[PDB]
Amino acid sequence: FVGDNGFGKSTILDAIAIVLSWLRSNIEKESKPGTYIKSHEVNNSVDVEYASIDANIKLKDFNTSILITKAKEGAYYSRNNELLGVKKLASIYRLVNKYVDNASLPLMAYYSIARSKTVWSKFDVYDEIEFDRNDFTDFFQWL
Amino acid sequence: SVINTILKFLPEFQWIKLVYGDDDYKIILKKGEVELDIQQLSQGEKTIFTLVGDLARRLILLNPNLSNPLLGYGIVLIDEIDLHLHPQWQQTIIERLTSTFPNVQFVITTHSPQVLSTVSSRSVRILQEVEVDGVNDLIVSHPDYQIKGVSNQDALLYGMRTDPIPSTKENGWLEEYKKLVELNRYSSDEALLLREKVIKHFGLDHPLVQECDDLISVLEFKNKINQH
Amino acid sequence: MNLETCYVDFLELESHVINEDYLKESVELQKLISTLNESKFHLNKIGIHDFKRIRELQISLEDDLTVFVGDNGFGKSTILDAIAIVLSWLRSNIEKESKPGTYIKSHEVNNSVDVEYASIDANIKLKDFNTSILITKAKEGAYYSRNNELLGVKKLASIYRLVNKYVDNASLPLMAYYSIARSYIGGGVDRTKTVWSKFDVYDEIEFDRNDFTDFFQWLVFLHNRASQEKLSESQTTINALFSDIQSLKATLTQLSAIDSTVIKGLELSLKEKLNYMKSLQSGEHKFNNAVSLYDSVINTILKFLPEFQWIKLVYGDDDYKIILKKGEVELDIQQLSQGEKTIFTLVGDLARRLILLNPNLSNPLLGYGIVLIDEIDLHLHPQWQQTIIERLTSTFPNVQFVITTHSPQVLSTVSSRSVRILQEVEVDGVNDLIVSHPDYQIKGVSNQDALLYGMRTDPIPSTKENGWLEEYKKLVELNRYSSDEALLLREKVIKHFGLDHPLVQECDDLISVLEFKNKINQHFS
Amino acid sequence: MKYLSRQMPGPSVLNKFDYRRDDWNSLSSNDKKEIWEEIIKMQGKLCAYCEKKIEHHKGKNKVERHIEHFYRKSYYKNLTFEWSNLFGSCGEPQRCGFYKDKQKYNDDDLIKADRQNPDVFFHFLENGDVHIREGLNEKEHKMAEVTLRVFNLNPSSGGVKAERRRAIELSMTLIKELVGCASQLIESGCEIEDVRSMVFDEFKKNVKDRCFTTAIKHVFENRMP
Ligand SMILES: Nc1ncnc2c1ncn2[C@@H]1O[C@H](COP(=O)(O)OP(=O)(O)OP(=O)(O)O)[C@@H](O)[C@H]1O
Ligand SMILES: [Zn+2]
Repeated sequence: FVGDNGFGKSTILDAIAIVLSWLRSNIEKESKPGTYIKSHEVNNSVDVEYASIDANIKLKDFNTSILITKAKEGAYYSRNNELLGVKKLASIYRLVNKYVDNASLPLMAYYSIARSKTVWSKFDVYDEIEFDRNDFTDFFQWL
Repeated sequence: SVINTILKFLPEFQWIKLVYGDDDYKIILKKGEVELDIQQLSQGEKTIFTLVGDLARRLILLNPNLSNPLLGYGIVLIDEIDLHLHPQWQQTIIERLTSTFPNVQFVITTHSPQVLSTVSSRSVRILQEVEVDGVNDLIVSHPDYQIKGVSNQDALLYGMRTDPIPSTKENGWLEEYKKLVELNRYSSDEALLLREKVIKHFGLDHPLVQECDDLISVLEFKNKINQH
Repeated sequence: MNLETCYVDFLELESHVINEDYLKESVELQKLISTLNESKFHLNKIGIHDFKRIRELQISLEDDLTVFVGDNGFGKSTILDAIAIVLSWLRSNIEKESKPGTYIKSHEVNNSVDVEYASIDANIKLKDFNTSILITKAKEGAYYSRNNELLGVKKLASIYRLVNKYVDNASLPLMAYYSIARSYIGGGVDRTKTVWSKFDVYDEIEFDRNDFTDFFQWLVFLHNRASQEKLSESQTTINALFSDIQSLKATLTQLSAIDSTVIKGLELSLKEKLNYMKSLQSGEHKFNNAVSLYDSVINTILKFLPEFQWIKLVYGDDDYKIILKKGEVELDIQQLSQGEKTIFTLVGDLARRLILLNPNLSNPLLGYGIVLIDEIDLHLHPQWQQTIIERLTSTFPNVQFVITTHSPQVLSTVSSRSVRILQEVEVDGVNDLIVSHPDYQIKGVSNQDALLYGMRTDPIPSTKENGWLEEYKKLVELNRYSSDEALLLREKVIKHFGLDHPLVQECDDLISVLEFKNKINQHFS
Repeated sequence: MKYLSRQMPGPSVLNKFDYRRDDWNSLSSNDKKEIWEEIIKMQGKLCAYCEKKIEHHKGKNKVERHIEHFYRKSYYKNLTFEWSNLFGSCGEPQRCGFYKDKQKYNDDDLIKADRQNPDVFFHFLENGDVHIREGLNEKEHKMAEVTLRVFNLNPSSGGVKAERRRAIELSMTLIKELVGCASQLIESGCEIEDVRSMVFDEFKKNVKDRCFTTAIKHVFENRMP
């Protein structure tokens, strides 16, 4: 993606991170809240009522779609988030890894900007999707 | 596995090891015939080192069954990849990233035109601002040419829609002198006065002056032929 | 009129006359102030010996702008750190006589076997007045000890203290340093001095986090003070303040009789009220309006952000909030991008420092000083890069800048006499640092030539397709282009680039002209 | 701009359309394809106004093109389906059609590529600027002053000027070599006329179907003795 300042380049990446957070939470445990949309992130126009995000994940031929929405002050909203599609995929991964060990899982990572059991013996933390660079001291000590 | 992954990412090094000296301990990297302390590396190399190290660490742990864990699946998002990087580093980061992990999907945003020249035109999106029916909204376009292998300024002009030549005040006399030359008015006193400023700022041997002199000679010969 | 001669003349005249009133109106004091005003402050030379990763180095600094270019492991920020050490001593002596500055700690010395000590040498030039300072530190257990030499710095700081002692509106030099951690500083996440003096700025040299909060408090206080000017309040307000001060004094007297913290707070409030009354008296004597300073700061910030209409302070929820109008939408500070936050904090801090350090100048943005900036091109798109230098050197023309860059676009807008290139050349098996200059003038040339000359790097990538194009070009120029191998290469080139690409068209033109040259020769043979 | 030689009319489905029916959006894709078949033939592969390449030799619908009417629809409604009012323009959102409709202007001071030769008014430069020729009367000077203003063909920097300069500088090698051979011929001693003829016809053969063909032609003829 190429553009100037104030053109929403970071908006797209934050939208995808929002979408992937719910899938990660469902993978860890069924019926777990993800990341909600902040109130200040809604458009400040006069006629806006709600903000919605839609996504599509294609796995070979299997397809799924997830929509997350939030309304600030509009009387009418787009019902609630449609999480039915992602729960089937989460249950598939839970089923495959429950019977047969040493399975495989998809990788999701997000190297953001400045801003600001369970293989924990190694000290690597998988809970946090976000990771920050220019932390060479910590990686040096880990090594 | 982690060390070999880092070595594969940067083939300029021979080996990396931790040495407990008589009093101290440090990590030593060997390239060519010279051994360098890990702390001697610049900021850009440190950033690359920790980025690749974290990616390898996650990939190894997530695929304990595969013989080569570097063939996993996933999606990685990187924002402002060209941060704290010399131009010589920016021209090879994409090829190495796309060759070390060949089964991962990448989403990248960038500001440097040097990175753009190494990316195929089928993976470029440009964000603009247009107004339709009185409402201003964003729009996404695509480059109209092939920008892989082209020079730096061609990539800047086509992939970013920006003027590659600055609009400095010193440039202002250059186009005026050129325009006077093209109108067969180079012998005018105004052109003679302006040439002093231009030749003083740039110099006799500058290539821009040389081409201007070549145009002067060509026009003079044409005028000589026409006069006869 | 040499500065030293007027300095010693005033020194010898001070001892004779004991009355301060005669001294305040003496002719010598007027001469000293007049010759001090046009004395431009600028550093001249610097040298480094066995400091950190640097073995030896000598650098000459321009008086208006200097740019450092080159990649290496020693780090160019070390050079800026050396300058930050030297200027610290100058600030300390101004605050108080013989106040210690910043020493060189033990571990910054080189770890090589054949080193004993580290030294830093600097020189400061003011018209025809030259001073030099050397700071050095030796390793532990060395046979000989080394000490710093602070004669010149102490002498220079004495002039400033002398002038500031008799005149309360003296102007002082500015020193600042913007490291790369300001990216976090300018985030402005959701985390009350009644009077402001020029000594507050001298607390620290490096830009820090608390500066943004001080900027907010200063802006709020300035707007509130300008509100009274807008209301055009008469002298009755001063009478009311005097009555309140008298009541506070009576309360303090009652407190003194038959609570140390309360007494201290009451004394501080009384001093602040007295300062406000003196400000009212200066208002009677007239001064620059707070409205003029308010719009001076607002217009200064708006000069670097052409996409914004206005910035205002809105009082809501028993608090203040900054509102910026972009296009037709009102926005908060926290909703801006990273680039605009960075520019907003940098320019706001510079404007606040310059305004506070020159209370007497009609236009306070014309003071002297030195500013060091690292990584000028952080979070800036190429359009802003080509204009940041011109705006920086046009808003503050009397300040000397030292900048390090990494982008050819920025480098294409600076003169070739202000560019120093650092290169590490291994001679006799030992790496040595050298400094060079660009071969040609680079101001106004395209960014490709600026990359080729100012940085000495190939502006064309080395991809596989480039090898195909180069090989095809060799065959074309070598005149045996008609071959099966060239046909195979050409099919690959057409497949990748396409037939309409300008690069392929250039090769076609080269083929056509070669074919025509023999035809025309045969026609008129 | 370049003079356009309109061929015999080919309105086809346009004739079937009725003024009273109107409904420009009611045209089907088949009619649009038929119109584009003739439009590409007459216009070449270049934009009418900015001469940026519009159709590339055959994955994506690159260089989006929109059909533009020379006159405004509101007040020349009688020419909504007129054959002579059809033109093809690029999709650039800052010039050409998308920029013509955003301003108020006099309709009697516009240059039409199918009526008058643009070469009389304009004169391009090597650096990429546009210079109005001297000696014209008041009305022609006003016409040339306004057409560039409305079409945004003369910006201060960047825009189409940068592209035109790059295109000019890429083709300068051929021009320099051709005049190099010309000089030789002349000096040596050969019928000027002949030389001329050739140096021209061949250049015209080698410059056909290229971006900004008039700017290159103007530069070449300026340096061609
Ligand atoms: N509540 C809001 N309503 C309308 N516009 C908003 C709102 N909050 C932010 N914006 C817009 O967001 C724009 C900046 O968005 P964003 O952070 O994606 O930009 P960017 O330059 O791509 O970012 P980065 O430097 O982080 O990559 C601003 O120009 C501003 O107009
Ligand atoms: Zn066009």
